[PDB]
Amino acid sequence: METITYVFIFACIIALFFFAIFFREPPRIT
Amino acid sequence: MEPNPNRQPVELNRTSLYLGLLLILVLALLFSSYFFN
Amino acid sequence: ANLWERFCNWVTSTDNRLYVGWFGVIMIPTLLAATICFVIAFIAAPPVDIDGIREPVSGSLLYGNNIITGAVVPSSNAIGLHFYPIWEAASLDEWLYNGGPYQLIIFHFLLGASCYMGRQWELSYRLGMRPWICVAYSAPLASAFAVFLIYPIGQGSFSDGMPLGISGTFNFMIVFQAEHNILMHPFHQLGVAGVFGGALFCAMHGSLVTSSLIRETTETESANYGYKFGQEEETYNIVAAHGYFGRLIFQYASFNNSRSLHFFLAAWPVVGVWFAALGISTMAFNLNGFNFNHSVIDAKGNVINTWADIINRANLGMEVMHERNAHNFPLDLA
Amino acid sequence: ELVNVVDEKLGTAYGEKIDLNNTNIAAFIQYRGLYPTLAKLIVKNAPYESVEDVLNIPGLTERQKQILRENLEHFTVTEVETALVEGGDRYNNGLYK
Amino acid sequence: KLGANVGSAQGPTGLGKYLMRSPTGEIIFGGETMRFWDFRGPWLEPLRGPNGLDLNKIKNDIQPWQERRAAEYMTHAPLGSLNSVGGVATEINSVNFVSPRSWLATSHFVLAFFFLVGHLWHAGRARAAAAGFEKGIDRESEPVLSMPSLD
Amino acid sequence: AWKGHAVFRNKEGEELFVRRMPAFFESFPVILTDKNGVVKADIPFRRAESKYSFEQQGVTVSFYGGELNGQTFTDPPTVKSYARKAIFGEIFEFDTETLNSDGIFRTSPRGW
Amino acid sequence: MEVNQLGLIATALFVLVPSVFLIILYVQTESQQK
Amino acid sequence: MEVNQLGLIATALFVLVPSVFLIILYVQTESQQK
Amino acid sequence: LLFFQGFHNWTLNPFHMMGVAGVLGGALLCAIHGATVENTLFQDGEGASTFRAFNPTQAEETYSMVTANRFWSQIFGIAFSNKRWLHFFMLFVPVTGLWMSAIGVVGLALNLRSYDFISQEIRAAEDPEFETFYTKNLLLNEGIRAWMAPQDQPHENFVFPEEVLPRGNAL
Amino acid sequence: AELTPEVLTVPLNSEGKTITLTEKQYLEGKRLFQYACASCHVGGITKTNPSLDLRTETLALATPPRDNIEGLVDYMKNPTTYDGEQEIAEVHPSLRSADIFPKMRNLTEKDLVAIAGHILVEPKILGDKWGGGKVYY
Amino acid sequence: TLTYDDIVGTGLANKCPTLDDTARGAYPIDSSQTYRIARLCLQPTTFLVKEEPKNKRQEAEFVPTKLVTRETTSLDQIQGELKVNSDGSLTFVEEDGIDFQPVTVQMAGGERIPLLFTVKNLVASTQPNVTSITTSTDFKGEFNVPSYRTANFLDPKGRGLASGYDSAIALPQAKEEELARANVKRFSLTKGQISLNVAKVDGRTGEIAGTFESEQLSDDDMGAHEPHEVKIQGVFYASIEPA
Ligand code: CLA
Ligand code: CLA
Ligand code: CLA
Ligand SMILES: CCCCCCCCCCCCCCCC(=O)OC[C@H](COP(=O)(O)OC[C@@H](O)CO)OC(=O)CCCCCCCCCCCCCCC
Ligand SMILES: CCCCCCCCCCCCCCCC(=O)OC[C@H](COP(=O)(O)OC[C@@H](O)CO)OC(=O)CCCCCCCCCCCCCCC
Ligand SMILES: CCCCCCCCCCCCCCCC(=O)OC[C@H](COP(=O)(O)OC[C@@H](O)CO)OC(=O)CCCCCCCCCCCCCCC
Ligand code: HEM
Ligand SMILES: CCCCCCCCCCCCO[C@@H]1O[C@H](CO)[C@@H](O[C@H]2O[C@H](CO)[C@@H](O)[C@H](O)[C@H]2O)[C@H](O)[C@H]1O
Ligand SMILES: CCCCCCCS[C@@H]1O[C@H](CO)[C@@H](O)[C@H](O)[C@H]1O
Ligand SMILES: CCCCCCCS[C@@H]1O[C@H](CO)[C@@H](O)[C@H](O)[C@H]1O
Ligand code: OEX
Ligand SMILES: [Ca+2]
Ligand SMILES: [Ca+2]
Ligand SMILES: [Cl-]
Ligand SMILES: [Cl-]
Ligand SMILES: [Fe+2]
Repeated sequence: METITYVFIFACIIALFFFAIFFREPPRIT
Repeated sequence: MEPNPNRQPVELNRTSLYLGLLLILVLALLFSSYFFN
Repeated sequence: ANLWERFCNWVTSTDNRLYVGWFGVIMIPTLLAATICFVIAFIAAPPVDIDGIREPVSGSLLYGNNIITGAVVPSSNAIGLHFYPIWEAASLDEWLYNGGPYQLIIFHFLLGASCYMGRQWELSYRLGMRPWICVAYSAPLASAFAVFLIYPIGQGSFSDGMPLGISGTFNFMIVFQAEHNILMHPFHQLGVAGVFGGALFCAMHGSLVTSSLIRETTETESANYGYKFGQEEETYNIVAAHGYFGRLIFQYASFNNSRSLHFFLAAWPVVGVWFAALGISTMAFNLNGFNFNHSVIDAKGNVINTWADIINRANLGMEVMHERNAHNFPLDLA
Repeated sequence: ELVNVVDEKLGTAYGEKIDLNNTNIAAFIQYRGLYPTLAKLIVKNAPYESVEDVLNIPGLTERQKQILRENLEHFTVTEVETALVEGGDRYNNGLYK
Repeated sequence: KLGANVGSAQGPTGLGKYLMRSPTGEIIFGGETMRFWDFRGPWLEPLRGPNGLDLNKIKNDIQPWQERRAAEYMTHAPLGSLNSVGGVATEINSVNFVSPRSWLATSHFVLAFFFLVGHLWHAGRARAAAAGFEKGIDRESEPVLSMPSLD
Repeated sequence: AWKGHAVFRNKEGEELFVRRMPAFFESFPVILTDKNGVVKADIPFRRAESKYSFEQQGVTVSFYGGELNGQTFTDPPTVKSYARKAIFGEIFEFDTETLNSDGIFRTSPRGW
Repeated sequence: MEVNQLGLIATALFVLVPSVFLIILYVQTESQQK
Repeated sequence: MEVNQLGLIATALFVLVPSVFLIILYVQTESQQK
Repeated sequence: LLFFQGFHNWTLNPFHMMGVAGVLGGALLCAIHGATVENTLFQDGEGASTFRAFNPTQAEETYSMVTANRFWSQIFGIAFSNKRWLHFFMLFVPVTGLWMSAIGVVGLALNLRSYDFISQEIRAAEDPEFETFYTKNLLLNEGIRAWMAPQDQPHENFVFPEEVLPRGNAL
Repeated sequence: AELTPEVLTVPLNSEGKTITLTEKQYLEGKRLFQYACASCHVGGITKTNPSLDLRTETLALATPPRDNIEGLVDYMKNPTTYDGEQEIAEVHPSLRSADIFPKMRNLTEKDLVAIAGHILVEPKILGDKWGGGKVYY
Repeated sequence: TLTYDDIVGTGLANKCPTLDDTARGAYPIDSSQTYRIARLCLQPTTFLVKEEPKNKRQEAEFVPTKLVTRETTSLDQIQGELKVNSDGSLTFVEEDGIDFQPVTVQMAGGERIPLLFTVKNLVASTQPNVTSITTSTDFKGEFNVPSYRTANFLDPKGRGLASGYDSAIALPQAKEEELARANVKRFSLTKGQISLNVAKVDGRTGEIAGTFESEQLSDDDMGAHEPHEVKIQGVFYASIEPA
C-alpha cells in the first residue's frame, strides 16, 4: 500500500505537469 | 481555436444534492459493516 | 524547400509550444532515457553493491524503501571509473547488482542538462534576447557536475558520487564533511553566503516591489489584477521603494537603478554557487577545508581546544563509522 | 542456544594472558624480546597443548629459549577458536590505533 | 613478514584482505583500493605477472627499495588542508604538506571552469552583437510581438 | 511491576554503578564505574583489546525489592541485559504484547 | 475486533468521492448567473 | 514492512480534502458568467 | 550543525527539508529573476554597457515581460505572466521556508525529532542483510555522538574507554 | 603550566643519568622531528606499522632499551626491530642509510640528540595523546 | 607468450590454462621421489543451487543460477605437497594460494545466493597404485568452508561477532528473545567435497587438466539464516613437479 501510495502521488504530480503546461490559461496581452 | 458548439452547462439543484448525499451516506451506513467484515 | 531544410525550420521554429532546437535534439532523448530509467529503478531496482564488498544496499520502493530513504544507488567500487553500460554486463541481473542504472542515468542526465543550458542560449538567440540566462543556469549545472562527475573522477570511483535519493544525499554530505571538512572550506562558505544571501535578497526584492504596488484595485479583489500582462507601464513605484529601503539603512546602500539591482540579484547567488561547485570540484582532489586541529597550545604545551577541535571530534565519529566493512588498512586514502 | 564465542572466550584465560593458540600477534609487543621474531615463530607453530610446548619450536636459539622461559608466566593456551584464527586475523585483526 | 599468507587471507567481507580479483579477473590489491587497480608504476610493475599481481613474486621477490617507495608514497598521499596541513581532514597539525598534484589539479579545474563560463559569455554576446541585439530589444520592433501566440 | 533495584558487583565484590543515559542520546554505551567514577566494566564494541568486559571482571547483579528481590545472576548475558536496562534507571517488567509495542520511546502529554 | 484493515479507507472514499462530485456540481450551479 | 496502519487514510485525506476544496472553488469560478 | 545531525538526525526532518526548499528555491528565484530581467532589457540607450539606459523616474517597464514569458514558456513549459504575483511569490518562498524550519527546531527543543522510521528499524533488527541509506546515516550519527560527546559535553564527565567506541574495520 | 627545566630533564642512559635540555634544544627537536620523522610518526604513532609507537613505556620495553637519549641516538644510526634481532636501516631512515634516505644526510650528532629529546619530552607534555592516535585527538 | 597488457580487461585472467588435444600421455610417478603441485587452478563454469521444496519429502534438485559478481570466481596459484602413499595412491595437501572467492549467484525469481567458493585446506587423494598420472587418474577429497563473512563483519545496524553492538539499539525496550538469532553472531565452519577428473596429461611437462565438481554450503549470514547447498562445476589445471 505504501509503494502504491508513493507512486500514485508521483503519477498525479506528473499528470499535473501535463495539464499546467498544455492546458494552462493562455497569457493574453492587453 | 473555434469554440465547440456542442458544449452545454451542467446543473445540480439543492434538492438533488440533498437526495444524492442521503443516498451516498445511507449506502455507506449499509455497506460499511461489510467493508470492515 | 527540401526535406532537410523543412526539418531544420521546424527544429529551430520559434512557434513550437516547447522549443526544440539543435541542443534540444540531444536533450530530449537523453533526458527521456535518464528519466525513464530513474523512475523504473527508484520503484523496482534490486539492492546494489555500492562499495564493492558484496554488501548490497537497497534503494527502490518495492525493496523496502520510502520516499525519504529510497535512492538509485551509485555503481560498485569494483567498477571504479570504468565505463559500465548495459552491454558490458553478462546479464541485466548482473547489471542491476553492480549499479548500472546509476551510470546510465547520470551520464544521460549530465549530457541532457548541458544541452538544456545550450538550449537556453539558443532560444534567447531566436527571440532577439540577450544571451546570458544560460550563464546563470551554469551555476546549478556546475554543481551537478561536481557531485556526479568531478568528485568521482578525483576519488577514482562513481561509488563516491552523490546517490540519486534524499537520504543518499545526506550520506554524501556527511561523508564529505568527514573526509574534507567542507564546512571549514571558504568556497563552501561562499556557497552558503550565496544561498542564504540569495534567499535574503529574494525576500527583500519581493517585499519591496510588493510594498510599492500602485493602487489599481479595490479591497475585495486581489491586487494582482492591477497588473495586466504586457502593459508598458511599470506596475510599482521604484522611487517609493528606494525611498523606503534607502531610509531603512542609508540612502547609498540602496539601488535606484533597476537594471543595476536585478544584475545584483543575478550575480550574488550565481557567483556564490559557482564557488560552491568549485569547492566540491577542488575537494575532489583533496585540497580540503582549513585544519586548525590542536592549533592553540598553552605555555607548557597542553592542547587548548577551540571549536575547531570539537568539529574535529564530530568528523572523527563520521570517519570511523562510514562504510564500516570497506577499509582494511589504517588510512582512508580515497 | 546462542553464544558470542569471543565474549565467552574473554571469560577464560584468553582474557587474562597471551593465548598462544588464538591471540593476535601484536599482543607479543607487550613484553620485552618477543616481537617480531619469536611472535612469528609462535603463531606459525601453533596450536600447543600446553604453554611449555612453545619451547619445542625447532631451530630456537638458547637466548630465544631463555626469553620464552622468562615469559611463560604471561602465556596461556585455550582451545583454538575458529572465529579468532580464520581470515589470517592472527596476523592482522583489523585493529590499528 | 609477520608470517601471513596474503594470497589466502580472507577479509571480513569475504573478499581477500590483501588480494582479490578485478571484474575481469586480474589479481589486484584488496580493500578500498580495488578502485585503483588500473594504476601502473615503476615500483609495482616488477610484481605484476600476466594475470596481474603475482603471488610467487609477492612472496619471494619484493625488494627493500620497493618497501621504501611504497611507504614514502603511502605517507605522501595527495591529501591535505587549505592551510597545508598534510593528511586526512581529521589529522592533527604537524606535517606541512599539500601535494603539487593537488595544487595543480585544483587550480586548473578552477581556471578551466571560469574559462568555460567566459566562453559561454563571449559566445552568447558575439552572437547577439553580430545579429545586432546585444544592447537590448527594440521597443518598436520587438520580435515576439510579431510571432503567433503559443496558445 | 518493578523488578527491584539492581546492584552490580565485580569479582572483587566492589559495587559498580551503571552510567545513566542522558536524554540527548537515542543510544548509549554501557559503562560501569566505582563510587569514584573510575571505569571498572563495560560492554565492549571491539573485543580484541577489551580490558573491561563483564566476563573479565566477573560482574554480577543482585536485586533488592521488587519482583526479583533476593535474587542474584552471574551468567554474563543476563548480567549484561540488566546493565543495558540500568542505563534507563530503575528496571520494570512490561507487557509489550497487548498493544504490539515496538520498544521505542514516545513522549507523554507534557511533551505533546 | 479483527476487522478488515481496508474497511476504513474503503468506507471513507465510498462516502467522500461521490459526495464531493455532488458538491462540486451543486456549487458551480449556484454560481451561474441568474 | 510494519508501517503505521493509519498512514494510508492519513495520506489519502491529506491529499483529497484540500484538493477537493480547490476543485470546488475552481469549478464554481469557471461557471460564473463570463 | 554537526551536533544536530548526530543527535537529532535533523536532515531527516520534513520541516528542515521545507526550510531547505525555501532557501534554495529563494536563491533560485533570485538568480533566475535577476538574469531574466537583465536579458529581456529593451534597448533604451546606445551604450554597450546598458545600466545607464535606465531612469528611476521613467514610467515604462525597463524589460519585456512578454518576451520573458514566451522564453520561459518555451524553455520550461510554464512562465510568470503577472509581475505582482512574481514578486509576491519571491517574498512567499524563502519566508515560508524559514518559518517551517523554525517549527522543526521548536520540536527539537523537546527532542521531538524525526529521528527514525519505525518500519525500517523493525525490518533491520530482524534482517541483518537489509540496508538502506537511512541505516547508513544512523551509523554515522552514532559515531558523531560517541566521538564528540566527552569534549563537547564536559559537564557530563564522560569517560568512554577505547573498547566501547563504535568503529568500523581498520579506521 | 610551563615548559620547565624539570619537564626538559630526560634519561641520558640506562644507568640513571639524566640530561636537562634547553628550550632551544626542545624547539630544534620539534623542528627536526617534523623534518625527518613526522611523515610517519606524527603524534607519536607509526603510520606504516601502527603496532609500534613512540611512547616511553614502549621504548623501555624495546631491545636494546630506547627510553633514553643514547638508545634513541643509536636507533637513528642503526635501527633494529623491536626485539633487537634485525637491523632495518634498509627500510628505515638512519645515518647508516643516509644514501637512500637523503633527508638524513644533513643531520648532525647534535640534531640526533635534539630529535631524541623531543621524542622523550613530548609525552611528558601531551600524555596519552603521544602515541594515542585519533582516539585522543 | 602473452604479457599483462595483452590480457588485461579480456577476461582471460579468470581463465585456467588449457592443454592441447594431444595431451593424452602419462606422467610417471617415482615412488622414491617427492612431488609438489606448483600451480592448481580451478575455473568454475556453472553454479547450481539446491532448491528447497515445501513438503520436505520431495526429491530436491540442483537448479541453475545467474552469476552477478562477474569474472571474479576462479581459484588460482594454489600449491601444495603431492604425497606418494604406501599403497601407491597420491594425496594433494593444499598449503596456500588464492583458494577462495566470494561469489553471488541469482536464482530464478531473484533470490541471491552468496557463497565462499573454496578449496581451503584441501586434502584430495587418487586411487591406489598410480604409477603414472593418466587420463584415468582422479582426485577426490575434502576441504574447509569457513564463514563467508569473517569475525569483524558488521551488519547494517552495526552488530557483529568480534566487534559491534550486541543488541538492537534502535529498539531500546523491545524483548531480546525474538531478536537473539540476529543479535548473537555465529561463525560457521563446515566441510565441502570435491572431485577432479583428469582429462588431459602432458607427461613431458607434468601438466594435467580436466573437469571438477565440488559441493559445499553457501553463506549463512553469520548464523542469521540457513545456508543453501551448492554444487560447483568447472575446469581445472595443475602443474606437477618433482620437489
Ligand atoms: C540524443 C541521443 C542520445 C545520446 C547522445 C546518448 C548517449 C549515451 N547513451 Mg543513450 N540512448 C538513447 C539516446 C542517446 N543516448 C535512446 C533513444 C535509447 C533507447 C534506444 C538509448 C538507450 C541507451 C542504453 C541502454 C545505454 C545508453 C548509453 C549511452 C551512453 C553511451 C553511448 C555510447 O557508448 O555511444 C558511443 C558512440 C559513438 C562514440 C559514436 C558517435 C561518433 C560521432 C559520429 C562522432 C564523434 C563525436 C564526438 C565523440 C563528440 C561530439 C562533439 C560535439 C561537439 C559535436 C551515452 C551517454 C549507455 C550508458 O548509459 O552506459 C553507462 C547504455 O547502456 N543509451
Ligand atoms: C597555476 C597556479 C598556481 C598553483 C597551482 C600554485 C601553487 C603553489 N604556490 Mg604559487 N603562485 C602563483 C600561482 C600558483 N601557485 C601566483 C599567481 C603567484 C603570485 C601571487 C604565486 C606566488 C607564490 C608564492 C610567494 C608562494 C607560492 C606557494 C605555492 C605553494 C603553496 C600554495 C598555497 O599555500 O596557497 C594558498 C591558497 C590561496 C592563497 C588560495 C587562493 C584562492 C584564489 C584567490 C581563488 C581565486 C578564484 C578565481 C581565480 C577568482 C575569479 C573571480 C570570479 C568572480 C570569476 C603551491 C605549490 C608557496 C610555496 O610553497 O612556494 C615554495 C609560496 O610561498 N606561490
Ligand atoms: C542544502 C543544504 C542546506 C540548506 C540550504 C539549509 C538551510 C537552512 N538550514 Mg540547515 N543544515 C544542513 C543543510 C542545509 N540547511 C545540514 C546538512 C545540517 C546538519 C543536520 C543542517 C543543520 C542545521 C541546523 C542546526 C539549523 C539549520 C537551519 C537552516 C535554516 C537557516 C536559515 C537562516 O538563514 O538562519 C540565519 C539566522 C537568522 C536568519 C536569524 C536572524 C539573523 C539576523 C537578522 C542577523 C543580523 C546580523 C547583524 C546585522 C550583525 C552582523 C555582523 C557580522 C560581523 C556577523 C535554513 C533553512 C537553522 C534552522 O532551521 O532555524 C530554524 C538551524 O538552526 N540547519
Ligand atoms: C470510478 C470512480 C467513480 C466515482 C464517481 C462516482 C459518482 C457517482 C455519483 C452518483 C450519485 C447520484 C445521486 C443523484 C441524486 C439526484 O440527483 O436525485 C435527484 C435527480 C433529479 O433529477 P432532475 O432530472 O430533476 O434534474 C435536476 C438536476 O439538478 C440534477 O442534475 O434524480 C436523479 O438523479 C435520478 C436518480 C435519483 C435517485 C435518488 C434516490 C435517493 C433516495 C434516497 C435513498 C437513501 C434513503 C434510503 C432509505 C431506506
Ligand atoms: C569583470 C569581472 C567578472 C567577474 C565574474 C562574473 C561576474 C558577473 C557574472 C554574473 C552572471 C549573472 C547571470 C547573468 C546576469 C547578466 O545578464 O548580466 C548583465 C550585466 C549587464 O550587461 P551589459 O551588456 O550592460 O554589460 C556587459 C557587457 O555587454 C559590456 O558592457 O552584465 C554585467 O553587469 C557585467 C559585469 C562585469 C563586472 C562584474 C564583476 C562582479 C564580480 C566581481 C568579483 C566578485 C568575487 C567575490 C568573491 C569573494
Ligand atoms: C522541455 C521541458 C522541460 C520541463 C518539463 C517539466 C516542467 C514542469 C514544470 C512545473 C509544472 C507545474 C506547475 C504548476 C503550477 C502552475 O501551473 O503555475 C503557473 C504559474 C503562472 O503564473 P502567472 O504569473 O501566469 O500567474 C498569474 C496569476 O494567475 C496569479 O493568480 O507559474 C508560476 O506561478 C511560477 C512559480 C511556480 C513554479 C513551480 C515550479 C515547481 C517545479 C516542480 C517542483 C515539484 C516537482 C516534484 C517532483 C516529484
Ligand atoms: C626520524 C628521523 C625518525 C625517527 C627518530 C624514528 C624513530 C623510530 C623509533 C624510535 C622506532 C622504534 C619504536 C619503538 O621501539 O617502539 C621507530 C620505528 C619505526 N619507524 Fe621510525 N623514525 C623516524 C622516521 C621514520 C619514517 C619517515 C618512517 C616511515 C617511512 C618510519 C617508520 C617506522 C616503522 C615502520 C617503524 C617500525 C619498524 C620495525 O620495528 O619493524 N620512521 N622509529
Ligand atoms: C476526487 C473526486 C473528484 C470528482 C471530480 C468531478 C469533476 C466534475 C467537473 C465538473 C465540470 C463543470 O464544468 C463547468 O460547467 C460550467 C457549466 O456548468 C461551465 O460554465 C460555462 O457555462 C455557464 C452557463 O451557466 C456560464 O455561466 C460560464 O461562464 C461558462 O464558462 C464551465 O466552463 C465548466 O468548467
Ligand atoms: C537474558 C535476558 C534476561 C533478562 C531480561 C531482560 C531485562 S528486563 C526485560 O526487558 C524487556 C525490555 O527489553 C521487558 O519488555 C521485559 O518486561 C523485561 O523482563
Ligand atoms: C515495466 C517493467 C517493470 C520492471 C520489472 C521488474 C523486474 S521483473 C521482477 O523481478 C523480480 C526479481 O528478479 C521477480 O521476483 C519478479 O517475479 C519479476 O516480476
Ligand atoms: O567509498 Mn564512499 O567513502 Ca571516499 O574515503 Mn574511502 O572511499 Mn569510501 O571510504 Mn571514506
Ligand atoms: Ca511484535
Ligand atoms: Ca578422465
Ligand atoms: Cl556510509
Ligand atoms: Cl582499505
Ligand atoms: Fe523585479
